[PDB]
Amino acid sequence: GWIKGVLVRCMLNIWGVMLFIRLSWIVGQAGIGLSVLVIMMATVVTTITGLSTSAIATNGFVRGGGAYYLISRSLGPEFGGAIGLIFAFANAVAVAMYVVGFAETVVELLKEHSILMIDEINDIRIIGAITVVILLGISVAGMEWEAKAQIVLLVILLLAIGDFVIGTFIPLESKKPKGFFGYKSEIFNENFGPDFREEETFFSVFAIFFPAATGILAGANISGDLADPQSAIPKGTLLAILITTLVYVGIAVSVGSCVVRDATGNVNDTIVTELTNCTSAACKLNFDFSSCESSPCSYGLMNNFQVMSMVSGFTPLISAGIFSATLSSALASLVSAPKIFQALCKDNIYPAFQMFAKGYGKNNEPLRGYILTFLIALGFILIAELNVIAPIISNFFLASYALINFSVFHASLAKSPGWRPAFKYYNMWISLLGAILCCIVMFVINWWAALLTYVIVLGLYIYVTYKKPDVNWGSSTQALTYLNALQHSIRLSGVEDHVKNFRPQCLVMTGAPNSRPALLHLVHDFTKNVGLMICGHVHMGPRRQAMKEMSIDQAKYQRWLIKNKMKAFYAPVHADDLREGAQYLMQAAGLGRMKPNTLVLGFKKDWLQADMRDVDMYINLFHDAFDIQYGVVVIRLKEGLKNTIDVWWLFDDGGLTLLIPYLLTTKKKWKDCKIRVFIGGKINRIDHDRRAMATLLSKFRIDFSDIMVLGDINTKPKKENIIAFEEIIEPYRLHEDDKEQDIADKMKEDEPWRITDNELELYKTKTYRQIRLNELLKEHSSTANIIVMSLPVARKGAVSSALYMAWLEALSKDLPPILLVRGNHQSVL
Amino acid sequence: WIKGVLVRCMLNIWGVMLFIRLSWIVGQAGIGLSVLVIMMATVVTTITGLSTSAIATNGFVRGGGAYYLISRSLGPEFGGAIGLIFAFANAVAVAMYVVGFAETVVELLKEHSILMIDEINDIRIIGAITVVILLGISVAGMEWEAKAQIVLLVILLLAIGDFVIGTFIPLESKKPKGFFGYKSEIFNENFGPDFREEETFFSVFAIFFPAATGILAGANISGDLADPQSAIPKGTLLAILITTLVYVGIAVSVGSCVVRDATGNVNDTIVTELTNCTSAACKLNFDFSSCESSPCSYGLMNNFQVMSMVSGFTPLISAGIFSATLSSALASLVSAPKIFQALCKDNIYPAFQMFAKGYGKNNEPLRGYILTFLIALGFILIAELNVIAPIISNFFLASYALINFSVFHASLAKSPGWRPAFKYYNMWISLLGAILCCIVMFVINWWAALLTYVIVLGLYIYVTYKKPDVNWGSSTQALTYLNALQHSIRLSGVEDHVKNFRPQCLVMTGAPNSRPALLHLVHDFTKNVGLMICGHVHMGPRRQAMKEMSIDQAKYQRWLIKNKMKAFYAPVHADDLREGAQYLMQAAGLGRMKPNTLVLGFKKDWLQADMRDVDMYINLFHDAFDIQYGVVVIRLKEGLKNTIDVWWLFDDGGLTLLIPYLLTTKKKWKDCKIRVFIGGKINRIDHDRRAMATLLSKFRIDFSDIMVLGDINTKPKKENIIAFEEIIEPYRLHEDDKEQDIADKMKEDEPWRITDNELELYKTKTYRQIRLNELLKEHSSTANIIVMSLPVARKGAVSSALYMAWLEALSKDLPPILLVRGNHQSVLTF
Ligand SMILES: NS(=O)(=O)c1cc(C(=O)O)c(NCc2ccco2)cc1Cl
Ligand SMILES: NS(=O)(=O)c1cc(C(=O)O)c(NCc2ccco2)cc1Cl
Repeated sequence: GWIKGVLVRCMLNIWGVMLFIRLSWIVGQAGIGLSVLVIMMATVVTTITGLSTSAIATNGFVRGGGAYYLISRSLGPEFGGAIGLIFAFANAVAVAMYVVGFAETVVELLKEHSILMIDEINDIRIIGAITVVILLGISVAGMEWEAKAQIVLLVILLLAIGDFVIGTFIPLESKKPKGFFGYKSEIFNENFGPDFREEETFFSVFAIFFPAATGILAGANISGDLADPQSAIPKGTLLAILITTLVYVGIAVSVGSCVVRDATGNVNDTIVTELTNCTSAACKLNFDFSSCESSPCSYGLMNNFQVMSMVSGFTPLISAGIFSATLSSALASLVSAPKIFQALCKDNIYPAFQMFAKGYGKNNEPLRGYILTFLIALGFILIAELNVIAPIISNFFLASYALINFSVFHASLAKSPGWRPAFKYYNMWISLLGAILCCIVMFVINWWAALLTYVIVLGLYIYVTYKKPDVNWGSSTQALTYLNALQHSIRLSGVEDHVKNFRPQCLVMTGAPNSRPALLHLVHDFTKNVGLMICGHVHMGPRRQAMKEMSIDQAKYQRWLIKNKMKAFYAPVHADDLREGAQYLMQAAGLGRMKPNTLVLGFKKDWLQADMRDVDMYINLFHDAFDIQYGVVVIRLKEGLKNTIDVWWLFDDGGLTLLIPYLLTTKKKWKDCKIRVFIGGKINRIDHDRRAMATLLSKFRIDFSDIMVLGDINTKPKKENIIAFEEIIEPYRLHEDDKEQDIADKMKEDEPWRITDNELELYKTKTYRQIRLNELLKEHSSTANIIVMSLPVARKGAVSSALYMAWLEALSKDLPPILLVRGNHQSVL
Repeated sequence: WIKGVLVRCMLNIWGVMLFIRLSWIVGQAGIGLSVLVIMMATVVTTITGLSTSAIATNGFVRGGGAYYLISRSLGPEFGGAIGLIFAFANAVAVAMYVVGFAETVVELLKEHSILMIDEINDIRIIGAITVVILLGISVAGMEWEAKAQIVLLVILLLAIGDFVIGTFIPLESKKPKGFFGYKSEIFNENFGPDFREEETFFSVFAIFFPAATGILAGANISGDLADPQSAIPKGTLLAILITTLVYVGIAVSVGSCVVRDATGNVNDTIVTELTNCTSAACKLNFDFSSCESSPCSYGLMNNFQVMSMVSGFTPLISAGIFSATLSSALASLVSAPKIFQALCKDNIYPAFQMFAKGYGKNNEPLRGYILTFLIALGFILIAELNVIAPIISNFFLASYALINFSVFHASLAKSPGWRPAFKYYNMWISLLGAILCCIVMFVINWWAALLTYVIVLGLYIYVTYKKPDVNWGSSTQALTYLNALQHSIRLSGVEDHVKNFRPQCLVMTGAPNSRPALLHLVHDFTKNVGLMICGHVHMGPRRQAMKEMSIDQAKYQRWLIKNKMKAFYAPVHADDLREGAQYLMQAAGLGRMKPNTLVLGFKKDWLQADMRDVDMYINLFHDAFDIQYGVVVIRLKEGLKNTIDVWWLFDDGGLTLLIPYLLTTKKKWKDCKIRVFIGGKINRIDHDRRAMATLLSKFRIDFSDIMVLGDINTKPKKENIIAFEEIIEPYRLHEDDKEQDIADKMKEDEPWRITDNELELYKTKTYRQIRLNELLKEHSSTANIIVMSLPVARKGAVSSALYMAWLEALSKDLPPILLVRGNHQSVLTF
């Protein structure tokens, strides 16, 4: 069955080098009891990882054939990328262990057949060379043949285990010079002793052993897609762990009972009565032990690593059994690691490794990953000591396992996704303790490599927390990000005080985001990572086809706006005219705390050639903005496209107009600019005004250059400027005094935005003032980047729309990019 | 200014070990190794000081306290962790310095005639007495600290100057001990390391570290200066510099006077003749007897207070020792409990809220005092200062590494509240310092470092989710606020295409406090799959609208936070209900987080209600349909086996099925047992059965049963029909029964009247909408939630009264009933 397929592949993954190659040395180095405790602790850590993989696998939705795919969809890329990289590296380097064990077994065979190879130590590497160069071909070719031969090759392992357990119980005379005795309880008593260690310790042998009981993840998740892969696989993996554990415990007990720790291949040593001091622990026979305290026995349990091969019955078959085991485990590792690495490369988490996504094979099967794994595997083959290779393999596998356990616990604690484990056996604390014990056992063994590994993990944490990925949650798992944003906004709704932070938000009413790009850039400069600005577009069109064009325009403008990286959300509405859409955006747009409070408008430079009722619409838009207590911002900027950023604070307004330049300075674009504040005041009072204004300026900490308090206000500008203003308002001046009263009343009633004569004499001083400030701006702030000035206003209906726009024309007439502002009454800080 | 922080750092750093253990350190590690230890500890301290200066510069000019400075700069997590670790570290540092005082006193008593007990017990008793006297003084001692600090620094500098003068002054009587006049050969001999008693370089570094610690108290103890932003760095770092200089200005100097092995007796004096002199001692006059064989009385290895012996007129250096010990004791003992009280105040850790209260002449945490004094007096149990030091060294290293890594995390993550505003600061350098601190901790007392790592990991795990989800505790909203901002871009920047349909509903109920049952029920299936926007329209004068508008917003936000709903209360002002609903449905939401369906609690008791209200209510349905929203209504009874009856009768895009599926995936409705009713005429049952089965398999409902009814579209019982006719009787326009003129001017009098022609036209529709009521009554008498496809009609074709009466008849007297209709776009989208 499919569960039988997962179980057979997990049997194949777990049963590698240490089924027979090294387990003799472990059982002889510490003892039967200590070895069994090693098996138990390795089973504990492996089963904690199995529970974590069950928890991630049993998520509601199932997709993807890769292990990295499942770990990345189930939990965010923050841990997913690190787990993928670490496990890919570990699985790539496990090939080294498996093939070097293969080569050592071949060497053991060839020592008896061939008298001596030219370079025995390097013979392991020269054999590993042919093994890897043929294993790459086996991995890239005949995948279906390998899948069909899975069962055939694992039958070899089952036959080998049966062979050895058949051999161990029965006594035999064929292996008489060597250490072969059958289940003698004296052997158990004399081998249970922990005090067998030679240059190695308990945790060292645990570290060397650990590769045997690891690899469950590759069996579970490399397949990814099969019959019922979401729920039924984890039960197969837990049963896999149980079966492998029982096999290892039983085989360890049998080996410890059978073989003596030190056996010399000699016919002698058979003493009729050696009850005196019983130099041999098996004092009854003593066939094979003598003078091995001085000259150690060659064929002993701890001395001979492959004693189980020769001492078991029908020894030719067992060698082929290990051969199949190691080649199978190596090929599984060599096919599993590169695909994980390619999945990680396809994810844009690590652009430095982006070049590895090649897919040279027609049916995927990446080749560059194979080449990289080839290189690293051979480089690790360059070590001929398996007892030395094992600590690194255990190091990286333990790193990956601890990272998996901690990531699963993190998902359980911080519930951002739909992280609902369907396996009741999972518990967050159990996985946490598993991760802690994994980290501790990591520290204990080969501490320097452990510290290097923690440094690497912390470096990946740095790299991910800075460069955030955009592949997986961007496609088919945007729900994770949606829940992220929703939970963060709900958290935001928790805050209860608003007085501390004014925190400007800019609802920008540009016609379209692509239109007036300079305006968008400028407004984004002083509102970026300090507040959200919303590009509001009041769409015009028929009702029937409204929503479709809404959607298409929203998509197009959002793509354009993210291309020219902005922090803006395109919010379109439908309304009969601009004012209604503005009302919609002002009163309803925004959620909880992220609600716009300042209304940004581009100056209507084409008001002269446009219908005034739309300009009247514009001024009514200003007045509606003031009613809801918004801060009005107007930008006039020459669309046809380094010293200072001048400020012209005149009226108290609010704290917003002095706040705008500050945020401009910190963006590194206006960093090399100096704020030259201008504030009006009395001629007798500049010094007092200078100190009084410097107090507030220091409070705003905008590091003012100076405060050129001036008294040129309330002055007739000149003959020509008033002439120009008269020319500006001439097409709309209403000559009631010159014309008949009846016709003047008719013109007023049919059309109300005329500038009545009384309006001119009522507001003559205001017009003089506005022209005065215009000419002062021309004289002083001509060579400045971004002028800031308090926005002139008037009571609703007290001033006609035409004259109000005339004032805004006069003030911002010939200046560089200017930024008129009038905030609300409340102070910003 | 300078005197505010430079003096405090001078008097803090130069604690007890400079005056006793530094000479022993030079004994264990050679002059080169001693200087290497000095520079390494100085690098740690300088990196910590630079990080502290960056913290001070960031955020704002002034803060309530160092705890609050760190809290503003980063937030609750790192600030609370640093505060707790540093408070514990100062609590045990009090123990260190008082043990130093105790050992000096007991050594003096050894010099003195009488002895009370053996050495370890004398330390215990005298240290306890001094700790309780320090209790008496320290509880109220802020008035004289400003005057006392300068005098104590003067005394300490007098002691240091006395040592310097005594270094160049030899004397023949004291020459048997390690007392010589700046001889070069002894300096050469002392250059080489001599590590004895199984003491090693990093172990000596471990003991030494607390001597070069205490800079953080420069800003922690008090600000209150003319320029707190500028005064804190320029002092503290400066202090560190001279500290190291004085340390090295002592270190090599020590090696210039004192021999590594000496004995007091003058008898063992070599005769001036050609002798072997393996040791440099008999170079001058003194053979000794190779004191490595037998433990000698003095010689920088057995007389710790050797610096007291060298300086002429040793009472002054002894008094300097007293001054340094007491000064560092007061500094740390005032620093720690204030931090602990601040941690209680910020409410990051609810388990310790009982310790916030304080009282006295000025409110101070006497509880925090008593607990720190108790635990410190517990730590006095170990009377060996060499044993004491490594634990405090580990805590200081943990605190400094945590501070440096906190600065790095603020700088790297582009923290919204972070701004370096410092001339010479590099986040990479802070990382390097913190990392080296981590390895150094792991090197010394590996189990203790493991314990600290476990504690900090547990605190991090506690403060990641358990605290913030309920209440993070920080008073600076910005560090949260701005964060959410970018996440919204993360939601808007992702191209969702069309495969991102989720239930995002706004519940158009004016008063959230009223009708909480509907809010809880809709939040039940909107808890973790979408946003709930309890929109609220307000009608009133524009003059006072805004103020009361915000008042209502705040009050109802408090109410929704008091209960457990994940809902944003976004209210608007409008002329009437329809305009406000239009405002919400057109502009509410930002990015892709926009409402998609319009929950409307049924207008129960509409009988007494005016007809204009009902007209606007039905026009809300029509507007929602026009603007491509899903309409869901609910008739929960306001008084507020197990099965949820889903009557999928009209293909609405799967919403009618999706909603109960969301209900099931929750704790409350785990026992759901959905029963799916379908409508179909007489035909093969298998067609409908398998079609509905595969449709449910698509959306993963996992039906308990699928059942089909053929009794729809049949004539209902006569009593029910006449009951409905009497229901619609007050609004019925019997135009046929009455005269034509009356009906006419009544119709142009009120457009909502229902002509009998409407009843004739939709007689079969009313028959369906009442027969379905009878069927759901007899079949589904008991049911948790009855989710039913919502009837629809042409806009304006039927008078709103008749449409609303249809909706009322379909839910006449029922358990929780939930009518649903959606846009035909959620085709297996979820
Ligand atoms: N600043 S303006 O008067 O020239 C202006 C101008 C426009 C504009 O029409 O471009 C605009 N958008 C409304 C719109 C209609 C159709 C598409 O967008 C808003 C404004 Cl404030
Ligand atoms: N769900 S409902 O039709 O019965 C309804 C019910 C209410 C309601 O709570 O009365 C409501 N609030 C309007 C309001 C008036 C004053 C303040 O808010 C709106 C609606 Cl749509």
